[PDB]
Amino acid sequence: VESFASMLRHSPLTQMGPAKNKLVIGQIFHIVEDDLYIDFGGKFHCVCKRPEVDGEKYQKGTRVRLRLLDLELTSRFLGATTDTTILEADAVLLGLQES
Amino acid sequence: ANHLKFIARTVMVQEGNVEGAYRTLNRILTMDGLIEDIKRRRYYEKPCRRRQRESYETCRRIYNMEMARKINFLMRKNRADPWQGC
Amino acid sequence: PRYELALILKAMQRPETAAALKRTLEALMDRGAVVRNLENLGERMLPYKISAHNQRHSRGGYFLVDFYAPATTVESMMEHLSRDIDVIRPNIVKHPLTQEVKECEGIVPVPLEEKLYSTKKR
Amino acid sequence: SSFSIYPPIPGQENSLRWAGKKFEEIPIAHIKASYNNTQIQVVSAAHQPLAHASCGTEGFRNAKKGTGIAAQTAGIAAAAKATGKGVTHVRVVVKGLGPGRLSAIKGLTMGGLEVISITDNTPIPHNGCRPRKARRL
Amino acid sequence: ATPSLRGRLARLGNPRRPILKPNKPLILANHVGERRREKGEATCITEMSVMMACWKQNEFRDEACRKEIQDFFDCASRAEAARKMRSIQENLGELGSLPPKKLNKLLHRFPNKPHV
RNA sequence: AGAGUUAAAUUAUAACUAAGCUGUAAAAAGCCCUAGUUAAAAUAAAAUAACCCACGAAAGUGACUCUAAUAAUCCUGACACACGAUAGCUAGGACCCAAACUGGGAUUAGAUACCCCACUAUGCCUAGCCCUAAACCCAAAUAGUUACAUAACAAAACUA
Ligand SMILES: [Mg+2]
Ligand SMILES: [Mg+2]
Ligand SMILES: [Mg+2]
Ligand SMILES: [Mg+2]
Ligand SMILES: [Mg+2]
Ligand SMILES: [Mg+2]
Ligand SMILES: [Mg+2]
Ligand SMILES: [Mg+2]
Ligand SMILES: [Mg+2]
Ligand SMILES: [Mg+2]
Ligand SMILES: [Mg+2]
Ligand SMILES: [Mg+2]
Ligand SMILES: [Mg+2]
Ligand SMILES: [Mg+2]
Ligand SMILES: [Mg+2]
Ligand SMILES: [Mg+2]
Ligand SMILES: [Mg+2]
Ligand SMILES: [Mg+2]
Ligand SMILES: [Mg+2]
Repeated sequence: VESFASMLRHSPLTQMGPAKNKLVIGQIFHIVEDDLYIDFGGKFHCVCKRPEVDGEKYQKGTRVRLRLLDLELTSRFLGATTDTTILEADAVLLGLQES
Repeated sequence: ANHLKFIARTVMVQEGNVEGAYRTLNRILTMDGLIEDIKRRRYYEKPCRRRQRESYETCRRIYNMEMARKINFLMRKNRADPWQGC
Repeated sequence: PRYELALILKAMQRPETAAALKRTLEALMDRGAVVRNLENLGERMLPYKISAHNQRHSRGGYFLVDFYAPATTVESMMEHLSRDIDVIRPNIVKHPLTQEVKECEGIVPVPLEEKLYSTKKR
Repeated sequence: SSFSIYPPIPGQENSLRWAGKKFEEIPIAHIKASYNNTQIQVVSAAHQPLAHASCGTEGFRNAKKGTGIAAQTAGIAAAAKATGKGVTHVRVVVKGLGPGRLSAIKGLTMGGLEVISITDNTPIPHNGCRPRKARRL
Repeated sequence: ATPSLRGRLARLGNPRRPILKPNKPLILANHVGERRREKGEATCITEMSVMMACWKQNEFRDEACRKEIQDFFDCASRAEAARKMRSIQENLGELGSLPPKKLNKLLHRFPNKPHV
C-alpha cells in the first residue's frame, strides 16, 4: 500500500516546484461571452479572455496552453486578520494545445 | 537670483497655443508640490499644527493606497457572473 | 587618503593659476600636511554666481587636493584659504575614499503590519 | 518635428529666431499676480522698461481689481502700449499665485502680442522670513 | 508601494515614539466614498468681456457689433448644452474605473475581516 | 558643544519706468520717502529629500564642513546629584521678518474680540537666572508568556 507521503512526493503538482512562469495544459469547462473558465488541474480554475485569432476554436471541452503566474490569487489588506481569496488562479492564455 | 535666468520653471509654447503651455507649467508645479507650498506659506503654520497635518496626510495616503490596491486586485471579478440564477 | 580639499579658484591664465596652486599647496605642507595628489576638474561656468573678495564671479577652475593632515590643523588651513583673494571658494571634506562600501544584500521587502487593532466585531 | 519644452541655453549654437532675434534678445513681460491686484510690465531684453499696466492703472477699484476680468483688461492695455513701441514677441514671467495669472497672460495674446515662453518665478523661500499669522484665531 | 506601518502607531510593544496618530482606525472599510460633485465656475466670461469692450467703444448701439453678440450667444448655448448633457455622462462613465455602486457591491463580495 | 560657511527668499540703498500701492465677504484707515523691473551687504530662518523613522536620558534634534563625542560585562533605586519645551527675569549686543501690548480702521446694540494697518516688549547672540507644560505615546523600570481569558471604550490579555 502507498503511504500518502509517497504519493504527494511524486505527484506532478509537487514536481512543478514554484508555480510562477510554468507552461501548463488546461481544459475549458465553462464559457460566458468572452470569458473562458479553464481548469488546469490545480485547485481553482483560472479565467482568460477568448483571443482574437481563431476565436471559434475555443469551446467547452477544448484543451489550451497556459502560462501559470499564481496558483491562487490572495493578499492581505490593511486591517484584516486573514488574507482575502479571489478563489481564482492567475494565468496567461497562450494558444491551444498544438498537436 | 544668483542662478542663471529662464532655465527654470520655464515652458516654451508650441505652435502658438498658450493655454496648453500654461497647463503644462501648472502640471509641473502641481507635481512638485510647489503649488501647495506656495499656498501654505501665505500664512504661517505653527509646528505642532504642521506635525498634525503631515501625520493626517500620511494616514490618508496609506488608506487610499491600500483601498486602491484592493480595488485593482478585486477588479477581475467584476465580469458577468457564470452561475446566474443558480 | 585622509582629507579632500575642494578648491574653486578664480579663473585666470596659466602662470597665475599655477602660482596660486603652488602657494596653496605650500601653505598645506606648512600646516603639517602630506599631500598625496593634485587633480584638475577643469574650468567651468560656476553653477551660480559666487561673491568673494569684492568680486562677483561667473567662471572658475576646479581642483582636488588629497592629503593627510593632523586633525588640529583643518581650522588653520581653512583660515588660510579664507583670506586668499585668488580662491573663489574652499572646502575640506573627510576623503570619500576612507569610508568603505557595505554590501546592499538587497531590498528586504516589508510586510504589511499586523495586529495594530484588536479583534473587536463592529 | 522635434520640439523641446526646455528653453535655448545662451552658450548653445541653437538657432531659433522670432523676427530675427535670438531667444535672449526678446523682451520680457513681467506679471505679478497677487490676490488683490495684478500688475504687468513689459521690458527690453536689456531691462529698459517699455510699458506698464496694472489693474489699478486700468481704472478698477478696490475689490473688483482682484478678479480675472480686470487682469485681462490690464493685459490688453499693456500689449497695446507695448506694440506701439514695437514689440512683436514677448517672454512671460509670472510672479505670484493669484486670480489674475492665466487671465493676464491670455490678455497679452488677446491684445495682439505674441507669447513664446512662459516662465514661473514665484518667490519660494527655502525658509527665510516667517510669514504673518493665520486668520480667525 | 504603500507607506510603512511598522513602528508608526503608539502601541504597548513599540519601542519608539508615534509617527502617525490616526484619527479613526486604519481598517479598510467595505465601501468606497461617493464622488464629489464638481464646483462650478462662471462660463462665457471671456466672450462677455470682449462684447462689453465692443459696446463701451461703439456707445452701446447693437447694430455696430453683431459678431461679439452672436458669439456670446453661441457660447451661452454651448454652456447650456454642456450643463445638460455632461451631467448624465459624468454621472455614469468613470472611464477606467467603476461607478461607486458597482465598487461597493464588489467590495461586499470580498469584505475585510477585522474580527476572528 | 565648539568653530567656520550659505543656496532660496527678504531688506537698507541707488538706477530707470508708472501713478497709484496696500488691504478685505465688502470697505475704511494706512502709504504715496509708494509700486514694477535691475542691482545688493547685514539679520533671521533652514523648500524638495521625508511615502524616511534615525539620534538623544528626557526636554529635543532633519542647510553645509571640520574638531570633540554619545556611562555601565548593562537588575530595581531617592527627598541626594545633574539636566529640563515655551513663556518670563537680569546685563550687554543684534533687528530682516513675526508680534502680546497700545494706537488707528471696520464690524456690532455694545466689540475693551474675531477682520484691516502701524508699531513695541519678545522671538535671535553672549553670560547668568527661572524649573513650569495636555513635560500625555494620559499606558512606570527590568525580565518574560500568548497559556486562562471579552464590563464598556481605547492601543488585545497576562505573569515575576
Ligand atoms: Mg486658543
Ligand atoms: Mg530612544
Ligand atoms: Mg480621536
Ligand atoms: Mg541670497
Ligand atoms: Mg540694518
Ligand atoms: Mg483712503
Ligand atoms: Mg533647507
Ligand atoms: Mg550606552
Ligand atoms: Mg539604576
Ligand atoms: Mg527652561
Ligand atoms: Mg528667552
Ligand atoms: Mg535685552
Ligand atoms: Mg523689536
Ligand atoms: Mg504685522
Ligand atoms: Mg480698537
Ligand atoms: Mg555658543
Ligand atoms: Mg512633548
Ligand atoms: Mg501623568
Ligand atoms: Mg522607575
